[PDB]
Amino acid sequence: KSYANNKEKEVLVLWGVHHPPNIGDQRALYHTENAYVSVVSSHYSRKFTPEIAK
Amino acid sequence: NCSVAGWILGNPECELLISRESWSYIVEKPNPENGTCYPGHFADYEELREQLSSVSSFERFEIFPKESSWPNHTTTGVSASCSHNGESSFYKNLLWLTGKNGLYPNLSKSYANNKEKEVLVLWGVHHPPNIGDQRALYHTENAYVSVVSSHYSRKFTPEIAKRPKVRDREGRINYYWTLLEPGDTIIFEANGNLIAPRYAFALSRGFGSGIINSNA
Amino acid sequence: MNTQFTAVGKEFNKLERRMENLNKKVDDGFIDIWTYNAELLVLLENERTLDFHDSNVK
Amino acid sequence: EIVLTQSPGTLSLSPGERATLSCRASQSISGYYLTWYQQKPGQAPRLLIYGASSRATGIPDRFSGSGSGTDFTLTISRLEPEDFAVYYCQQYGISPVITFGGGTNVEIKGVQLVESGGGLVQPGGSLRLSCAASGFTFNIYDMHWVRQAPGKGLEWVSGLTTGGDTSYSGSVRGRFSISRENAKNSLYLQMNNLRAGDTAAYFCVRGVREVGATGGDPFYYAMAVWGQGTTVTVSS
Ligand SMILES: *[C@@H]1O[C@H](CO)[C@@H](O[C@@H]2O[C@H](CO)[C@@H](O[C@@H]3O[C@H](CO)[C@@H](O)[C@H](O)[C@@H]3O)[C@H](O)[C@H]2NC(C)=O)[C@H](O)[C@H]1NC(C)=O
Ligand SMILES: *[C@@H]1O[C@H](CO)[C@@H](O[C@@H]2O[C@H](CO)[C@@H](O)[C@H](O)[C@H]2NC(C)=O)[C@H](O)[C@H]1NC(C)=O
Ligand SMILES: *[C@@H]1O[C@H](CO)[C@@H](O)[C@H](O)[C@H]1NC(C)=O
Ligand SMILES: *[C@@H]1O[C@H](CO)[C@@H](O)[C@H](O)[C@H]1NC(C)=O
Repeated sequence: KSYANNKEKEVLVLWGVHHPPNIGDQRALYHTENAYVSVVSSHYSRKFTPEIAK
Repeated sequence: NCSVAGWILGNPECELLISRESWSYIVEKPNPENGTCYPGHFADYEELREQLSSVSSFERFEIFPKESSWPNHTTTGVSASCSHNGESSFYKNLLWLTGKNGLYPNLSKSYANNKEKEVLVLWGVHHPPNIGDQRALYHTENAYVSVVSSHYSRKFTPEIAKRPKVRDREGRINYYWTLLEPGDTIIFEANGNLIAPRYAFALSRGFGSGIINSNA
Repeated sequence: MNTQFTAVGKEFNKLERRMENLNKKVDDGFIDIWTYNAELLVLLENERTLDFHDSNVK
Repeated sequence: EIVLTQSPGTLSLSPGERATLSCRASQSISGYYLTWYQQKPGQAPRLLIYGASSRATGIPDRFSGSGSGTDFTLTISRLEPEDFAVYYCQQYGISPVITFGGGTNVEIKGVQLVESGGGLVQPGGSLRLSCAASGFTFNIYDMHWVRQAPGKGLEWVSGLTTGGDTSYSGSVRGRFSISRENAKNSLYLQMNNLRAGDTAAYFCVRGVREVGATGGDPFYYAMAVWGQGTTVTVSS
């Protein structure tokens, strides 16, 4: 998914990256032990691939 | 009219001016016209400007000649936004690489200084706007690059990201650079999605000179 | 004064507003301090110049 | 670039039949490197197959090929009288030189370009052609001019990449001269010192996406699309 500005003002955006405390949440909710996110822009971009950490 | 990007990289609309070996200070305008014809992030723009604030020695050489560096990857492709008098081109100092009729092998190459001066090197990381380019050119949906040194090292594993039209381009190549000292080495490793060096910038440091935006 | 072979300016991204607003405050701090010290120096030195002349004629 | 060898230049076969055609070269030449065409006499060429396996747009699923290295092959699953046609074998040299197989007739037993200027001149003389573009961005693709004598093996006169690196044949070079205009969306071919070898039909041809542009365009190392061509002749 995506979005660009029509308002012509500057914009401030937040998001988050999930780190479960156990794996059964990971498989049950999302059904991948794999994680891969890519939040992308012109200037900024970054990816995320976390694991469980107790 | 040029940007620092258009100056350093080899934009054909920017005069390269290898004869300019050193100078007093840098002159720009505030709103430089010619940024990168194929857009892309250019990380640490600030840092490279400050490093190129000054000159004691500076020049251009051929770290990896286009001839004979890359037989096993087709080298000669360019793009049309990067152009010269209405005819397509690509930056002088760098190279695309693609397969030999869809035959991508993967690479490991390197270089260390013999010149005993300091060195400045650039490269790029490919972000297509569609996957058919990825499979067709390089034949891996996987991306993995590793640009390696003693001090600096980093890897890259990108995906497709559908960006909007900017200079008739949705694709991007993010540009990445470093200094490199005498004695030290660089390695490039990759499964493609690269911009490689043709020419690299030999230099000594400078001190105290700097940068201007001005229309006078 | 000692004037170095200087390069004044810098520039930054928007992910280093710390360094931006800092370097603003830093530079403006210096500028104001030179301004204040210098201005008081011109006023006082011209005052002492008047006193120098006045004393010499006296 | 290397000489090819089609197999056969004509064949005669019945309905409900396969057809094996083998185009093979001097050297072993790596196989995302060829593309395969058809043409009806009176019609311009049409694209079918590329890289010895894979299949173009607007298609059945009957023509299918294989082979590698020196010997490339296009096979055919079914024959039909609508297929009555000469099929061609066109390869992109690493010396950037298209080379051509000499056409292969199937006999069945019981967006666009536009050319400009084709016609007659005196031999030893001078004439120019142009082409003009419609409904795309003539910026991108790698262009080729082509010739075809009537009912003969083709010959590749010339082509040019958008970075200005030319390729002619050593016999034709110097006598022909090209020039390109993207802002105009048009192409030019000034020509001089013309003899009866030039007595033939010609074609303007749009090729290959260079590296980079916006679109829903893939690329091959095949053609993109042809033009309808035009006749050129010397006489007196
Ligand atoms: C160096 O800078 C010049 C000046 O900005 C660039 O030329 C200008 O590029 C813009 C890009 O938007 C041109 O506008 C575009 O025109 C095309 C038609 O050609 C159209 O498809 C776009 O929608 C847009 O309207 C502008 O006309 C052009 N002007 C001139 C005088 O060239 C140039 O591209 C830059 N070159 C490099 C190598 O960076
Ligand atoms: C810098 O940018 C200006 C844009 O103002 C360019 O000006 C053009 O100059 C050409 C002749 O050289 C004219 O045909 C155009 O009509 C001008 N356009 C405008 C908007 O002024 C100028 O050429 C550029 N110079 C360099 C060295 O790149
Ligand atoms: C290309 O691959 C062949 C493999 O047989 C090898 O002989 C040759 O040295 C390679 N060249 C490069 C530039 O990797
Ligand atoms: C290319 O990468 C794949 C990925 O596993 C590897 O198997 C292969 O050996 C690599 N080839 C070279 C020449 O590095």
